Amino acid sequence: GSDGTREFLTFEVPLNDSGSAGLGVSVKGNRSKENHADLGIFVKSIINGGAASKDGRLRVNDQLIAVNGESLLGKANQEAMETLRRSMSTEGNKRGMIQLIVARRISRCNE
Amino acid sequence: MLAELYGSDPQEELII
Repeated sequence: GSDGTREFLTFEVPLNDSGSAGLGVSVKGNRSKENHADLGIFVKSIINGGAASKDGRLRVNDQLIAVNGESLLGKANQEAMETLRRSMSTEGNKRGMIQLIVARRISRCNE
Repeated sequence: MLAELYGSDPQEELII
């Protein structure tokens, strides 16, 4: 029974091609204007010149779940950004490689 | 060229 399920893919990005950007992804958060609640953080543009792009090969409009093991699935967009900024850098250069858990919604409208 | 989406949002983007 698999139709409209969402899968979590984990990309591990070493801080090698880092400096060009951190990972080289652009993310943004959106809010449901109807639900008056955040939809979470989604990828908007991949920077083709960053380790996450090179190694991970992630996509646009994917939904960011967790970063370096720390999850943002549950906290608001502005909260999430703080968690990201802090963990992507502070724990990123700490681990040496940064772990990104992103979610893929099985739907045809996906890029 | 104007009026894209609908809402007072500057699109909160974060680049990693």
